[PDB]
Amino acid sequence: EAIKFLNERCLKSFPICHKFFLQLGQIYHSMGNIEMSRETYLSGTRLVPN
Repeated sequence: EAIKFLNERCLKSFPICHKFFLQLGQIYHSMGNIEMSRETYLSGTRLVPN
């Protein structure tokens, strides 16, 4: 759970990278919350198509 905040903050600011999104998704999967993970993935796609 302590990851998420950092991801929300630091990834958003400077890097804006795909790997981060993937990591987040993985984390979500690990702790159930599938819908949330899906949403995150979608967001990532929207932001970084390639």
